[PDB]
Amino acid sequence: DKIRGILHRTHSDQFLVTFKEVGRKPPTFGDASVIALELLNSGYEFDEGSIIFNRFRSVISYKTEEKPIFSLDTVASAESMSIYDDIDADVLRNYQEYSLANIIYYSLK
Amino acid sequence: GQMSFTFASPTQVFFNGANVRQVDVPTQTGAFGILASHVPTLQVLRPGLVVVHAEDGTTSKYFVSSGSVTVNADSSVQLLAEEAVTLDMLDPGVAKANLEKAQSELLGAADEASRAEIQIRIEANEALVKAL
Amino acid sequence: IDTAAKFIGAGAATVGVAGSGAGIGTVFGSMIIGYARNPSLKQQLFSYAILGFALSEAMGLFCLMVAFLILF
Amino acid sequence: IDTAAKFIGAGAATVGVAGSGAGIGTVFGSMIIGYARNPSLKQQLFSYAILGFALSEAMGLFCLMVAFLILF
Amino acid sequence: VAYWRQAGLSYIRYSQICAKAVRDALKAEFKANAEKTSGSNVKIVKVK
Repeated sequence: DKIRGILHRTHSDQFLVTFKEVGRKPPTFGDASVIALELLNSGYEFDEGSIIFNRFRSVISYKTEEKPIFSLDTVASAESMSIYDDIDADVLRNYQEYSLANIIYYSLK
Repeated sequence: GQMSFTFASPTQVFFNGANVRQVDVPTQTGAFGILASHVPTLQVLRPGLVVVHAEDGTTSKYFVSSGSVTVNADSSVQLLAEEAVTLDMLDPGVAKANLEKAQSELLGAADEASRAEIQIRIEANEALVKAL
Repeated sequence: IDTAAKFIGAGAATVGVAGSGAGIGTVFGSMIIGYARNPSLKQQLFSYAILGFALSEAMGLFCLMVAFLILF
Repeated sequence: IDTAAKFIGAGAATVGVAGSGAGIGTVFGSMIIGYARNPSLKQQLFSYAILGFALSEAMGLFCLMVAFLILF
Repeated sequence: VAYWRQAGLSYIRYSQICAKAVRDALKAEFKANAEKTSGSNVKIVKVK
């Protein structure tokens, strides 16, 4: 809720969905599979994104970092992926989607 | 040879970063052995066992619900798992009646989305009964 | 009757070029199934078919030249 | 009459080289889909390619020596 | 491609079921570890 509270007076138009009830109980992996499942029941084809979270350093210090997300199959199939075997375009459809539930779980911890 | 067998779960980290010889991967398009210069493939998994082979006397037994492989360019395979459950904590008595349950509910599906879903449920429930 | 064996001898001797018929149907079909998985044709992928075409062709025209040299 | 049986069997033997023309096609055909996955070519791919080539030849060439044995 | 494809389902939908189908098959001693996951914590509210 607290991100949407700050960014509803200037960025009130670029909102796909919002969530609630995060972190009152301890966060888990099944919690990252509700964010990543309702993100597909939206129609929005997305081809580049990122997530922003606080990387825990110490008891006093935290560092806000960013990490990139490659989500279209076009950018996911490039020159480094020339050696890479049996996965198809339909399998790279499957593999990158589990990474979306994964990389939200790394930022829920 | 020179293979960091990574394998984990969100709850508890399993065999991690250790030089283990041979791994079984339960996958749609079958199971394939990882032999020491295996060709890199990013395939995701189906329900089934992983019987992982080391020099420590005998092999271990596990069970992956829905996993993913990312074997890289060098000799480094990383396996993931949502539920890398141990087998012995499973109860056979309630587990059999689920398989006859869902097939009895196949023709109660008036839509086309759930009719694939009950086909998913019997496939997940057939996966354990050959295992046990 | 001497020319009668000159004609029926080259009749079966050119059946050996049929072996370069069905043997070339694979090595040009294997550059179909193994091209899409890896687009690097201008490297040694096309070059190992031309070696695979010509040296499979060399046993085709050799069993043609028997049918000339048996007859003359 | 002696030339009648000689000139047929020399053509009847050299259909044996047709089967070598078939088996030589796969060896430069499977190496196409063998190397297409795994570009480790300068290693034992090509060394297993040349051994496969010169071994199917020796089931085609061995009839050919027997093929010239019929004529002489 | 399989029967879940050309039907309207995906892999994350596949992973939620064959997790629960395993996790309901457990003995009644490790039931709380099926509650350790407990994906029903996050809620969804829409803009409209």
